[PDB]
Amino acid sequence: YAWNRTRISNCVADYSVLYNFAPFFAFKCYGVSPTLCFTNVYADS
Amino acid sequence: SESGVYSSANNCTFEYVSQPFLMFKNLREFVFKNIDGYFKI
Repeated sequence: YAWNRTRISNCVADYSVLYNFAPFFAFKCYGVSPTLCFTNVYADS
Repeated sequence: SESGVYSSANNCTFEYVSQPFLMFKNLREFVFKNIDGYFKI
C-alpha cells in the first residue's frame, strides 16, 4: 500500500502535471477522466 | 515563566497557522460559531 498518502489535506489539486511527470500506458478512471472537489484524495501506490 | 506539555495526538486532519500574524492592555473579545461544518472565529 506504499503508505496511503492522504493527498487532499487542504489544497489546489492540479492533475495536469501528471502528464508532465512521466509517459504513461494506463489511466483508467471510474469517475471523470478530464479532472472537482472531492474532500478526500486517499492516494496510494 | 514556562508551562504546557502535551501528552499525545494522532489522526491529525487539519492544521492552519497565524491568520492575522499579530496572534496599555486591551479587551479581547471573540465569538466562536460552528455553521454547516465551518468553524468561524
